[PDB]
Amino acid sequence: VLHLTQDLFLPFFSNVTWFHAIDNPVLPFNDGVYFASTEKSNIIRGWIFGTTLDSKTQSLLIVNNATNVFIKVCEFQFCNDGVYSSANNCTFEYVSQPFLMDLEGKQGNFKNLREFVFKNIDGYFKIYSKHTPDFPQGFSALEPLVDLPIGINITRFQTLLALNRADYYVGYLQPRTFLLKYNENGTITDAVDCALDPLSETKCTLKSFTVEKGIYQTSNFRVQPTESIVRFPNVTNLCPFHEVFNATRFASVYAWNRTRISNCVADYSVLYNFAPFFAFKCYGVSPTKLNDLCFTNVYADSFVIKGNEVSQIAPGQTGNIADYNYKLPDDFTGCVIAWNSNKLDSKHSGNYDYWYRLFRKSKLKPFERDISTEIYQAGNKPCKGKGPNCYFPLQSYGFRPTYGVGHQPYRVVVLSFELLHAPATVCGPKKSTNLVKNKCVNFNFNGLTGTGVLTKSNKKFLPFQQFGRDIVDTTDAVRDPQTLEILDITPCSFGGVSVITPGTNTSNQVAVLYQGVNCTEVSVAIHADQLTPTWRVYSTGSNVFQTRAGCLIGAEYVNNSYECDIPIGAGICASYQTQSQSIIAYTMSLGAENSVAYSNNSIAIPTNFTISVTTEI
Amino acid sequence: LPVSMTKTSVDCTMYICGDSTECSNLLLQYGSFCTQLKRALTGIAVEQDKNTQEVFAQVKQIYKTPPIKYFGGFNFSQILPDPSKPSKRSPIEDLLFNKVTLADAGFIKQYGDCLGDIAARDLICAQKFNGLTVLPPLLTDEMIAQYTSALLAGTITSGWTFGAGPALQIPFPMQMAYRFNGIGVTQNVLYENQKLIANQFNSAIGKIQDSLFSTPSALGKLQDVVNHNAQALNTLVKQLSSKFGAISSVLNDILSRLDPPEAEVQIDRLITGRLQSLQTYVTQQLIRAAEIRASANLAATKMSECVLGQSKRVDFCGKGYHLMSFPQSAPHGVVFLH
Amino acid sequence: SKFGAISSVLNDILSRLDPPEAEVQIDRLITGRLQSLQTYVTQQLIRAAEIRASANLAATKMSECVLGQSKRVDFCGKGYHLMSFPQSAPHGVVFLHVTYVPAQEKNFTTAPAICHDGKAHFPREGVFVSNGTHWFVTQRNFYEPQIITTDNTFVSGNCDVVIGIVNNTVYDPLQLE
Amino acid sequence: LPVSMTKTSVDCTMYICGDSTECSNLLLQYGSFCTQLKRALTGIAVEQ
Amino acid sequence: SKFGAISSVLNDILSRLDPPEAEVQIDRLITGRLQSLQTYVTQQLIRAA
Ligand SMILES: *[C@@H]1O[C@H](CO)[C@@H](O[C@@H]2O[C@H](CO)[C@@H](O)[C@H](O)[C@@H]2O)[C@H](O)[C@H]1NC(C)=O
Ligand SMILES: *[C@@H]1O[C@H](CO)[C@@H](O[C@@H]2O[C@H](CO)[C@@H](O)[C@H](O)[C@@H]2O)[C@H](O)[C@H]1NC(C)=O
Ligand SMILES: *[C@@H]1O[C@H](CO)[C@@H](O[C@@H]2O[C@H](CO)[C@@H](O)[C@H](O)[C@@H]2O)[C@H](O)[C@H]1NC(C)=O
Ligand SMILES: *[C@@H]1O[C@H](CO)[C@@H](O[C@@H]2O[C@H](CO)[C@@H](O)[C@H](O)[C@@H]2O)[C@H](O)[C@H]1NC(C)=O
Ligand SMILES: *[C@@H]1O[C@H](CO)[C@@H](O[C@@H]2O[C@H](CO)[C@@H](O)[C@H](O)[C@@H]2O)[C@H](O)[C@H]1NC(C)=O
Ligand SMILES: *[C@@H]1O[C@H](CO)[C@@H](O)[C@H](O)[C@H]1NC(C)=O
Ligand SMILES: *[C@@H]1O[C@H](CO)[C@@H](O)[C@H](O)[C@H]1NC(C)=O
Ligand SMILES: *[C@@H]1O[C@H](CO)[C@@H](O)[C@H](O)[C@H]1NC(C)=O
Ligand SMILES: *[C@@H]1O[C@H](CO)[C@@H](O)[C@H](O)[C@H]1NC(C)=O
Ligand SMILES: *[C@@H]1O[C@H](CO)[C@@H](O)[C@H](O)[C@H]1NC(C)=O
Ligand SMILES: *[C@@H]1O[C@H](CO)[C@@H](O)[C@H](O)[C@H]1NC(C)=O
Ligand SMILES: *[C@@H]1O[C@H](CO)[C@@H](O)[C@H](O)[C@H]1NC(C)=O
Ligand SMILES: *[C@@H]1O[C@H](CO)[C@@H](O)[C@H](O)[C@H]1NC(C)=O
Ligand SMILES: *[C@@H]1O[C@H](CO)[C@@H](O)[C@H](O)[C@H]1NC(C)=O
Ligand SMILES: *[C@@H]1O[C@H](CO)[C@@H](O)[C@H](O)[C@H]1NC(C)=O
Repeated sequence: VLHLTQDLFLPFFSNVTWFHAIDNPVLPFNDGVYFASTEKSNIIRGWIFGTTLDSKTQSLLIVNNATNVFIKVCEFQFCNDGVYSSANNCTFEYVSQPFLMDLEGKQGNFKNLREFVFKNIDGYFKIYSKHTPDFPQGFSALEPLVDLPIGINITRFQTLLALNRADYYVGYLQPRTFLLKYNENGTITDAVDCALDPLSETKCTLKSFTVEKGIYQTSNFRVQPTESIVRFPNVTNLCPFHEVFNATRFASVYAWNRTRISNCVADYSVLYNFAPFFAFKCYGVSPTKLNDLCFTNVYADSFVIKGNEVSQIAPGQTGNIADYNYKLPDDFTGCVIAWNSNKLDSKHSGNYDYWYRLFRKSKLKPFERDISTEIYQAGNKPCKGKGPNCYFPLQSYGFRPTYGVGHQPYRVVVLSFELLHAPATVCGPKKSTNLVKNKCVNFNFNGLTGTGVLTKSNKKFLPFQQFGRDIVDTTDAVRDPQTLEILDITPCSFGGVSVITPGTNTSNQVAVLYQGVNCTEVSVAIHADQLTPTWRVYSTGSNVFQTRAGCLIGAEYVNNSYECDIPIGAGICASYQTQSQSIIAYTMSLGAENSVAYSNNSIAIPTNFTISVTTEI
Repeated sequence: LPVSMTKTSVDCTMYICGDSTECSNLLLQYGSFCTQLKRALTGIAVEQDKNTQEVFAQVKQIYKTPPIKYFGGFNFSQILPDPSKPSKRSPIEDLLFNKVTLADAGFIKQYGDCLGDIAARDLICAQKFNGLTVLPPLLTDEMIAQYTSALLAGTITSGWTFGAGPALQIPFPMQMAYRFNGIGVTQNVLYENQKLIANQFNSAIGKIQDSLFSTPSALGKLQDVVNHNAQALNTLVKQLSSKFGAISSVLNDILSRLDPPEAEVQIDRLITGRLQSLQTYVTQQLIRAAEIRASANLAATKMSECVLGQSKRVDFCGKGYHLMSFPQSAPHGVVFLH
Repeated sequence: SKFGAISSVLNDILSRLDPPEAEVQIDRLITGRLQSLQTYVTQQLIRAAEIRASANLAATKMSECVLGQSKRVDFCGKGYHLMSFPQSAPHGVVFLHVTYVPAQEKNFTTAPAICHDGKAHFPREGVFVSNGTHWFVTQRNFYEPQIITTDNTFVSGNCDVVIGIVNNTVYDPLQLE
Repeated sequence: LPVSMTKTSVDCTMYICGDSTECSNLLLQYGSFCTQLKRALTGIAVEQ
Repeated sequence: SKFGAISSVLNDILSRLDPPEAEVQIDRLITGRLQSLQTYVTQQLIRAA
């Protein structure tokens, strides 16, 4: 099998930082560490891990000796050289066979290379080792050693040394797709990286080791943005949220006081401070990443209400309050806030100030107030008054400093947002950058986050206009919120990479084509290192060609004409032709040019014949 | 007769999740679902190229018309290439190329003027905005005319021998006499009414140009192809702004307003919906490609039989008794003059 | 493939959640696996139609070329068709078309009609050809030089209306005997 | 030899939502998944 | 066919459940009834050729 894996691996031909030993610096840890060491008998003992290497964060030790290992998850303090001096919160010890196996054929020339790789995916620290008796380039597998659930925030990677009277090869793994050739016995014999060369990416896609002659469409390129420009509204006014949240007479649910929040910058850290959160359930918006939003209008209704009616208030609920006092819209784009207020709605001897409704002729439609004093009719009597068969619509929301959890004066204020296609007046606190033109840059126009090349536009943008689209309803021109100018929005760069290659049984050279983009654009960006493709094909200057079907790099243009071999596009074909061999680009030859000799009285009639047998399938 | 349609290279992740890492990761959970889509589109493109090759590249050697043009009094200047025109196309070719309008040329490298559109960006730029491209045909509209000219020059100087073996020349009056003899009327009638037959040929050739010029749309069959291929791509992109059950059509806004699990539920609704709308387009394209390949096989057969020889089967190469046929190139099609 | 659920193994996902919550899970796994099968069936239908078209063409080619001689050009091979033989192959058939292809050709001379005495003579079949000094008759697809005779030519005309006409004499086997 | 078949003119709104305004509104959120169906049926009829 | 919902008739679904709760089930029935139609159309398109 040629089983292809998307897994954490060390890059091929990557840069291993070679050290020497005759002081043991700390190495950062991120997504695994590869380790190698070529030594005579032993000069390296083991590896310590953890964070900050102190008696405050849990650590690990893989310290080894002659006969075993010493795996333990501990919180050692320090040694500065008996490799630790603290064992307080240190459990999960482990003992197994020693990590090092050394064999010599009656000579020290068998310098075995000891490879090690680790990873901490969802904890579950895995160790892999193998001993093979500058740096050798033969493939050697790495048999897994031990796999146990470490589950600690591993951030810093270190190593030990030995005592005595050309090693330390450290690599760093990243998530890269690999393809491994499994031998018939179950071992692995060859491996290719899928982020190294165009040819490696091609064979990776077809999951094979031999690529027939032809052109293979593999991936798509895109010009990654240089900077990220954000344009948020000129003013920097903090919202009056402070006034809303700490008034002293929050109106009850029957008459839900609705306030207006507009023309302000919305920073909700003050909301977090002014809230001993006891019920911050949110539906339309989430409270964590809330300051990255540009709201057009904000509605701030507040009403003090019971503990269980805090659970009652939600988009599309039911109850004496949710149906007759405050019904939220089913498609509610906004959230509610509730924290306990037993110091302002409570006093000695009682307090019956607040009111609520349990008697309405019909359901209260979402976002509506029905403040009125009309006695509910029961039976058929026109009675207007209080008592039996004549019920007063409103009842008292009695509050005292002594209730249970579900009967306390919970202070509730709701926030309603309109995050739709409209000129937003309320955004989050950010630093508005400047404007860069003719350059792919992430843009954040009043909450319209996207990537695109900006420019000047000769549009006739009306005073009330903000946006512009197509019949496809995709935003095309967005008025600069500050410079009041029209700014077109392109999809930066999006294309497709196709690799022209002869058979790998013949040669291994490749040529790269960037589909539907002209090379003056990509030649600038490749020099500035902004392409999504990391594979970097050579460009000598003789090998650039502007085809009508894209733009080709790595092949030369020869004006001769031949039968097409590798069809590229727009009447262009490339082929591997002897110089002593390279890749050239030529134009198709339709056929051997021939001319007939028509005359007024000339005929040619055949004198002989041949018999031919063809085939059809 | 239509012969081919536009080649398209729709891209999964760009169409479905605009540069969003979370949406790409969640798409990866559906397995090899759109690798099938990419393979199908590649097959469609290769099929289109093969269709045009089969129809047009019927001759291995390109011939050239004699420098003088006097074929027994027959007037042919309306079908052979015009040297003065830069494109080297006959007047009938020019009318055909001017009476068909292509929504997307493809061989434009438009990328770069979309910013300079000044006016609202057009449908081509709009489709380029969200990950859909159109690839250019391998055989340009210029070498198709060269193949057609070779076929035309082979017919009027060598008869039908160039279609079977070597090209043997023979005077046009005698070739026409043999074609007369093939339908059951002797050759002496042609050798008597040579002037009348030449005059009638010239009159018919002249009036076909006026018939094609004055008619509102005699090229409807070719235009329907581009109309359908455009009105499918338009509805593919106009469906990038449907909520599908979520709270908004903007992935950034969904993922700039909400955190982990809720972002998850709404992103998933949108992924399922936009993976359908994409899967429906491929099936329609496959059926249309089958239709176009059948129409191209018919055109290849008609070319081989009527052009490179004389056919006896009735009502195949035009109404009446068959004598000749002349090919003319048209955008995404071929035109026969029986 | 998980299709957006806890796990892809049914016996595994059930024991790790309660039935209806795990059902919300099992229903998602089902609504998936069904789409895969639907796509498979549709693609198989399309390929089946494309294969049936070729099967019909092969049947027509067998009947036409194998069971007789065809006059359609380039149908049964390149050249003038003579015969063909079938051979069976896995999931298909192979035809062996035998065709007749002309060979070495020589430009001679030609003329529409020969005017012996005020009358245009025309070949019954074939062409009038001249070595360069003498006039003859022949076939089309093979050069065999035949002495001009009253049985190889028919007469209709008046020797004043055909262009390219030439002068020579036509012989007859009747006046001699 | 068959020459043609039956011309059908199905309609999504009545089929999936029996005279229900709410179901019609919910169907409206799916975009143009009805116009394509109607166009396909019309093409089939004209072809017959 | 219920398609995973509680009832197969869109008349009690809107008499059992308030609009939002009914919508949950109404969306189940609508996706299911939008497929059957797609399958019908695709088979007819294939059969026409
Ligand atoms: C809800 O209660 C708020 C606080 O009283 C009101 O907001 C403020 O009210 C003061 C009153 O002095 C104004 O000076 C201030 O400008 C702001 O409006 C708010 O109006 C009220 N809303 C409703 C609907 O009752
Ligand atoms: C017609 O063409 C035949 C081949 O296509 C000729 O046959 C050849 O004959 C020579 C000897 O004469 C052989 O050496 C050769 O292998 C082949 O059989 C044939 O002679 C030729 N006839 C004429 C009249 O040109
Ligand atoms: C063959 O037919 C052509 C028609 O396209 C003739 O061309 C015409 O030329 C006249 C002037 O001579 C123009 O006024 C007219 O518009 C057209 O271009 C051409 O002369 C004719 N030649 C022969 C030899 O018959
Ligand atoms: C004209 O055609 C004649 C065929 O009959 C050729 O004449 C031949 O000449 C030989 C002697 O040279 C005679 O013996 C023989 O009977 C035959 O007539 C003659 O070559 C040919 N002329 C040319 C120019 O091709
Ligand atoms: C073939 O021979 C004829 C005589 O047998 C020629 O007819 C002659 O034509 C001339 C004028 O060209 C007359 O003056 C004469 O009386 C006789 O009719 C005929 O021209 C000739 N044709 C060719 C093509 O040589
Ligand atoms: C990595 O190594 C290769 C050559 O050994 C080359 O890309 C470069 O010199 C190195 N990069 C560094 C040291 O940043
Ligand atoms: C290595 O350390 C372990 C743990 O104390 C011990 O059991 C073992 O005997 C040691 N091996 C030696 C000292 O060779
Ligand atoms: C030891 O550390 C672990 C790691 O979080 C912690 O859960 C545990 O409570 C600690 N033991 C103590 C504090 O006794
Ligand atoms: C540290 O490890 C624990 C173990 O599960 C994990 O829950 C926690 O998220 C990790 N720390 C960070 C910052 O993710
Ligand atoms: C109201 O504002 C004052 C300002 O000093 C602040 O101290 C107080 O905490 C606010 N009220 C509430 C309930 O947070
Ligand atoms: C916004 O601020 C910028 C930078 O100071 C200024 O150039 C621009 O004129 C302002 N726009 C408006 C509408 O006030
Ligand atoms: C690519 O080529 C040139 C130089 O960049 C220019 O015409 C334009 O940018 C591109 N071509 C077109 C036709 O847009
Ligand atoms: C050779 O190629 C160059 C461009 O590469 C072209 O300008 C020139 O005309 C060609 N010469 C011939 C004889 O084709
Ligand atoms: C054929 O004859 C015509 C009319 O006599 C003449 O114009 C033309 O040049 C001739 N062609 C050749 C090739 O002799
Ligand atoms: C006959 O002669 C002409 C004169 O150039 C020549 O072009 C033609 O090829 C010849 N035909 C043959 C040799 O069959």
